[PDB]
Amino acid sequence: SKVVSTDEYVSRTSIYYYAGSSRLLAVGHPYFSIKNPTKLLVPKVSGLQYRVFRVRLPDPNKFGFPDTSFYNPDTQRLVWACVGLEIGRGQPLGVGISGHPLLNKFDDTETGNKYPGQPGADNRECLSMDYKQTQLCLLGCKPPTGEHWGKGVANDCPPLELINTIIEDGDMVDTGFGCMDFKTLQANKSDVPIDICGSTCKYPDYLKMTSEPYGDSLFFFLRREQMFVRHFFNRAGKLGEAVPDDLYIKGSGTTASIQSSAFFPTPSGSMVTSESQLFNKPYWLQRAQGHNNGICWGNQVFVTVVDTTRSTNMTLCTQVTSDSTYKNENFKEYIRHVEEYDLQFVFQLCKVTLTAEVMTYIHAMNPDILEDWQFGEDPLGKYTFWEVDLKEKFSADLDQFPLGRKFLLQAGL
Amino acid sequence: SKVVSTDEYVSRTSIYYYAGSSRLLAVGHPYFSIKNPTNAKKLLVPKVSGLQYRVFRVRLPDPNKFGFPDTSFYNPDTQRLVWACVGLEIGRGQPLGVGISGHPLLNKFDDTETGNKYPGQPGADNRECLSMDYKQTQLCLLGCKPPTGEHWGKGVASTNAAPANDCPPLELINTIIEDGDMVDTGFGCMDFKTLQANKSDVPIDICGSTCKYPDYLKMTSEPYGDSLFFFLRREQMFVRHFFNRAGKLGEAVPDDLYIKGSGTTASIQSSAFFPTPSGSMVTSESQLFNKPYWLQRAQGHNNGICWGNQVFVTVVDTTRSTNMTLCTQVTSDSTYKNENFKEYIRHVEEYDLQFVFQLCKVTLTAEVMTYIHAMNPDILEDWQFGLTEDPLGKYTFWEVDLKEKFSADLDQFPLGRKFLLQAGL
Amino acid sequence: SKVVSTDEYVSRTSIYYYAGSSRLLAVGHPYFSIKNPTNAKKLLVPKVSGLQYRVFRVRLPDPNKFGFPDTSFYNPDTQRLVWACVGLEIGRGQPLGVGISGHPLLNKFDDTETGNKYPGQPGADNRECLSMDYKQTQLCLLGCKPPTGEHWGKGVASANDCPPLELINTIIEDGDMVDTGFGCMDFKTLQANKSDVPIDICGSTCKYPDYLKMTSEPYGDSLFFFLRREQMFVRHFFNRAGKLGEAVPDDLYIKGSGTTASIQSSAFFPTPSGSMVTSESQLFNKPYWLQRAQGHNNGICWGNQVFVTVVDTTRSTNMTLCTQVTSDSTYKNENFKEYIRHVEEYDLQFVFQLCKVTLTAEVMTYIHAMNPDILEDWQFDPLGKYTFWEVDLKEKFSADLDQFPLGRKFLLQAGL
Amino acid sequence: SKVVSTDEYVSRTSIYYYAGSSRLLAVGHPYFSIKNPTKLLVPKVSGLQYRVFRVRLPDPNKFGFPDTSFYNPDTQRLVWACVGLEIGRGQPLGVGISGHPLLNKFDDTETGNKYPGQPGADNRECLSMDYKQTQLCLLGCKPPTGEHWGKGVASNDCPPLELINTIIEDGDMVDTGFGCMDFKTLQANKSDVPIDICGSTCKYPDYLKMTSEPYGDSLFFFLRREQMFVRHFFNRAGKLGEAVPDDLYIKGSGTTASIQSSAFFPTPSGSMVTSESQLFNKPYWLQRAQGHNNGICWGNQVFVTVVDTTRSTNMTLCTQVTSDSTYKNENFKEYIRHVEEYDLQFVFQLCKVTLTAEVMTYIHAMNPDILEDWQFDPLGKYTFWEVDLKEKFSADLDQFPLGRKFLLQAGL
Repeated sequence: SKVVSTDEYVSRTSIYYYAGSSRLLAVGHPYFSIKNPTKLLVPKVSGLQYRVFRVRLPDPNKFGFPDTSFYNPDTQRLVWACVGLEIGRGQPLGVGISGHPLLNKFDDTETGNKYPGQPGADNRECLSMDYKQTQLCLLGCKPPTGEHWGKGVANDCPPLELINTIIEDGDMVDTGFGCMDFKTLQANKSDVPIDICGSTCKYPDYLKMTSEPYGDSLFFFLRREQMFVRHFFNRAGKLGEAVPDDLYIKGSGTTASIQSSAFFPTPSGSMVTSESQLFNKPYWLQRAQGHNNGICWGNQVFVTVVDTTRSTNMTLCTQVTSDSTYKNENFKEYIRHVEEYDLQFVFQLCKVTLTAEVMTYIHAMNPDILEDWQFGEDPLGKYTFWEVDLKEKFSADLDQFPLGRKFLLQAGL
Repeated sequence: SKVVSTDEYVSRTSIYYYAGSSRLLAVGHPYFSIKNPTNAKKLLVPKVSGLQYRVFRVRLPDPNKFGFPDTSFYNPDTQRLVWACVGLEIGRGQPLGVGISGHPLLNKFDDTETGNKYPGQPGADNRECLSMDYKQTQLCLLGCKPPTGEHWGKGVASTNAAPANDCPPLELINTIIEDGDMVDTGFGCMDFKTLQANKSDVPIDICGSTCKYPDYLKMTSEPYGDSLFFFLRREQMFVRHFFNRAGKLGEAVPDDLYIKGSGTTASIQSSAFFPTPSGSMVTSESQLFNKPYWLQRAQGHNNGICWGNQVFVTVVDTTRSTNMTLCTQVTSDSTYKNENFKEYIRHVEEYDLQFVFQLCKVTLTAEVMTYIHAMNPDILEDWQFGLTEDPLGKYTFWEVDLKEKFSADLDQFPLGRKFLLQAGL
Repeated sequence: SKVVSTDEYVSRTSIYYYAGSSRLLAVGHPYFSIKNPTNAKKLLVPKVSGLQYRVFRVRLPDPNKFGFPDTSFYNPDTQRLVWACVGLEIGRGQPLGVGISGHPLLNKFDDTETGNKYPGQPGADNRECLSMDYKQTQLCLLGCKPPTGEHWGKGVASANDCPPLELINTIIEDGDMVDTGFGCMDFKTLQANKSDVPIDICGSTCKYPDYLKMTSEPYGDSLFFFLRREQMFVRHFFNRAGKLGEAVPDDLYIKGSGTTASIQSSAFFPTPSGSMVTSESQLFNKPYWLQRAQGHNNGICWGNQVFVTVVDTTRSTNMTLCTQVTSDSTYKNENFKEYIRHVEEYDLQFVFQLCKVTLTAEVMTYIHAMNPDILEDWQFDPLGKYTFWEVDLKEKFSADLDQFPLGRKFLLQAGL
Repeated sequence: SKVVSTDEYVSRTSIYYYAGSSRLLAVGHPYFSIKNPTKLLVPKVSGLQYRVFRVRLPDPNKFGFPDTSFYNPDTQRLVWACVGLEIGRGQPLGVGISGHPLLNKFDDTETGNKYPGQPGADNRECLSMDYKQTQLCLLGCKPPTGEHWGKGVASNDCPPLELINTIIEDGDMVDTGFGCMDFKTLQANKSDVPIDICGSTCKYPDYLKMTSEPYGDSLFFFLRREQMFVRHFFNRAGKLGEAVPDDLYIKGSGTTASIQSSAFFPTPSGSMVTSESQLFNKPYWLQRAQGHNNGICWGNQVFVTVVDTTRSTNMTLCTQVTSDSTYKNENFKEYIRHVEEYDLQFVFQLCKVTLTAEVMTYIHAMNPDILEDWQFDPLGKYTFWEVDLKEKFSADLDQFPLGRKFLLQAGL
């Protein structure tokens, strides 16, 4: 049908509630997960992962309100609207490093590699790098949609297909090598560092999400990406598509067999700073750009976050044997990464008058809304999200919490 | 039980006072303290580093025992007095500059920025002498309660059944930030002494220390808001170099992430990478200090009330971390000989705390006493003198005594003059 | 007594005057002065460096003896006149640029940025020829009192050989070295080997303005106002040769053996770098209008003199000069002599406002407490031991403001 | 005399005119000009040169106006006033490189040069660098005045330095990071700076002298933006003319017996060029000048001085001498060329001057040639880029980009 703003059929009340997730912690390995010598022994926790929080809200129609005289349950139903959001972030600012002990890096081509080139059977090197810096935040009542390139269906070069998937908690953000399925498009498992070489890097499909009719994916969003090229390398292996003859004059002797033009850069996120921080500050959802003005259908909200500005990897070191002199054989080296979150919300209570035209519109939009309201199995159960249960976390005492105090000043309340 | 703003039970007066700490100096060694090879537990050269927290415990005179010229502004039978902080400037001397830390035996193996070709040759001891500049940090915290920090330490492991791996379990620990504690430097906020056994993975000024980061989340969400009247912070860093560690790799790369090598690439190289930080450049424009802050409305419920007649000023300033090179001549000669000179390193810190305080009165009604007792009973204990030791003594602070430093002549001091223009008086 | 603003006992008139120093030039060697080899304790080539303080002592004509066209605007029986500074522009010539300092025999041992592998090779003399660009600094101070600086010197000797450090306040003189990235310390007395910092500071003292002390002095005669802009970052990471005076404690490392048996020097030191000079960050060649000072002296130039203190390293370019001793058809190093010279170009511009002071009994008591020399020169030089760049403006005052650049700007600013 | 603003004796009319030079192109070699084995074959065209345009205006007293009833030629004379200016710049942004195949560079002293030093007879190297970035714009009816350091009069072999003021001519070299000096006379070895300045003089605008001149004819207004940093640290070969004093260092021995050269010098770098930092391709409206001449173009001429290193890209050209199936270096010749594209746009306002006895006395004191040309070429020794606009004035302002902008600015 013709989509209308929620402001036309969802009534706002003066009832507000605060809800906080409290400290959220993830501790794990930044490059790979550790399996049980049989489930996960040590999870993969990286600053380059998507954090997709599925925040569960209490059903307002079954909520224990002190006074339920503000609406008529015979003809009306209740729904929460998000009006304030602050994403707390702990831990200091810092930059981590990823790498590969056997990266397919051949020669440094920044100042030039003189002829002749010597390509043996295995010239992989141990190289590491810092990734492209990314901060982003998405808010909606529907999980976010990402885009990435995978191997499609049919030189033998793989066909490229742009694939849309739901971004799950733990998915890898793009790091400077693009949003692609590195497992299926890079067979040697050695062209990108190990924390993505068997993974898929996804980029938010902002274009698709903003153009969807009802606007359930993006109540609003913020994003800040930056990177530059730090080093200039080339690949080892057969060059799949040779340079055409009309683009160069053939060499002779030392320059007879041409060198590999399969170049690749290493990225660098440059500096992280406090002023460029997107987080630890409130966002007030006054007017969404989509038609859904922050209405949390189904009593759930999705907060999607990427934050590489706190990607420091901690070095842990144990001593196996105590000796009076230093021996490398006496110590084991470990790496660990942590993430500290604290989600804060301010919700506004809303009522929906269920006329025949309103029920028809809602049924077109989403039939499950009317069934859950008991009027006219989780399809998202196949996906992985960070569940945040706030059913027992709602409070009407706004000024007893930081974001609630800010909301009272913002709305002048 | 329901926390309310101090604006509801603390009455403001038109009485203002200035107080200044005058020059505060700390001179010492930036990497370690030097102990006395003799009694008694005293220090020859203290550890003074630009990477340290400065936690000042500012003692204020008890206004209930203060010699006021006219005490007709309140009723001591039913009321009590307390100071409220309304103005603060953190003076900083010495020029801007950046210091450097390092380790003569740092566990640095290979440079992996442009790649390290195979094979790698790891002998018994490949430690090198390397140094670096740290992440730049400016921050300042103000409250009537000492600040709370967070860092990672060694926890306890579940040993049932058998050991999963010898990697130490990590636990997030909250402690009070004491004067002299090390700020995070780019290697995280952790207990390096207990989590890095080889004493050689980070420079020596933190390798036997704990780096702490302020638990801003915990401090702002605590109900009464006595820790943070306000705060300012400015952090920046980038990755300068890319290295890897020597020693046994505790957790090997799984097989599905690479195709095994052969010959030169048979023994995989260490993927225990680590960066060196860099705070980039310090500039005058980004300075947090040497400017006044006016505390008009705090975000917490404590609107600058200095309970217990004390204030905590927490400062980190790495923008003046210059380490001075000192050089003595042992033997006089006409030609240069390396053994005729001794090389020393010293670091200095120059502070000057300035405040403007507002006198306040509290009426001890039945409702006020019930509330204050819930919040903090020690407030009512210090007030009570008849009817009808140090809880923080176990911690180390830079004591700043202002009991004899309060002055009512505001226009006679720099911050007092600024306050008069700001408030229009 | 209790200090009050000059606004309470100094009356302003509508009489304004312009004064300009015209072009001021200093030409010399940036690293050291060249003294006379025979028959003289005078200098052939002065030390002129972009890292020096310029402290101008500006002499103003006594307004009480000034040849005014009509002197009926005040009563000489009960009043006295004094100049107040209301406008200032510090003109700077020469293009923006960065100079370089160094030391042919600097105590640099190894580069410790990517690591120095063991073992270390400490011979008898490993000093190297090294150069660097300094921390960038712009600052400007204005007062009727010479500026006060701070630096670290050798203290009172009072269980090791490390010198005790003492914070010293001195008057900043014209030609003193500003801090360059190694701190404000007496390098001649605190670094005996003369080889830890470049030669243009290794036998000098670097001073930093004691802003805290100057702003806290009661009358506020030192800083009518000030501007400052400093920046630097660490460019390189080195360590020192020589005996390590204070060894690393044993609990901070596990001892090595064989190649790593003899521990390396942890006496690290950085080289600074001022990054870029830009037009946007220039403090100079723009006017400053002194409407209300933060101190109690609101720009009143007691003693008919003003001190202008400037540091500007954004024009520290050192020119390379090359002479040909023998003309030859091919290039030979033995035919040329290499010289280095540095120049500084200033142009001080002022707008002064004439003021009168009514000498009542209460005012005379206050002024006498503040400064007794003020009332005696009125009828109603301990600074000779210091070195300043004397700027004589006694014959440079003009009331025709619109005939000069700063004067035209002032007329537009105040709407006159 | 006593100088007064032109607003006091020059009356403004509501008559405005547009004038544009159209495309201005210069193509040449960025390091040196090429002369014939007999004129000029290839001029020296570099992004480090001053462009000084001498703009000729039509004499308004002899201009063909449609209606001349707005003034009395018996008692008045006409003059143009500049009220709008835009300096059009074509070609993309980019940075060029200068160098010297035989530069007097000895050792790299950035991380240290270990002893002993090996100073042979000729240790010059082939080195190149990017220069200090400079954007500047000057406007007046008098050519600009520059400053540079030259050899003074001798009164101990260091040359005496003297500060010299000259008129900046089109083609003069701006300072590049080595100062504003006469490199031909102050650097005898011809190898201390790159070849495009080593036999030239780098000049810097004498802003102080021009702003302090009484009538203010050189600078109606100006804009400037300079930036640079030190990229590398070197030292010079040759005899050290002035040795380090003995009290500043402890004598060496053995390998460190013979001290190394402390004749250090930096290489500059202009860092990055950006669209945001552009001074050009935007209009400047001359509403009130800081000098007393408020944009009055005495003598029917205007001088526009421009420096722009943000388009200093040098193009590499390569010809093929012999066709062969494999690559051989001797079969190709390598050339270097640089280009500059300008487009000067002006908006002029017609003004009338009533020549009373007081006004004529003032004008004659200021400049006697003004009244003589009014009937009521001293600069032939200098080189300028001549811009003839005598046949380029148009009263149809809304037909041109700058003219449309002016109509919006003044609300006309």
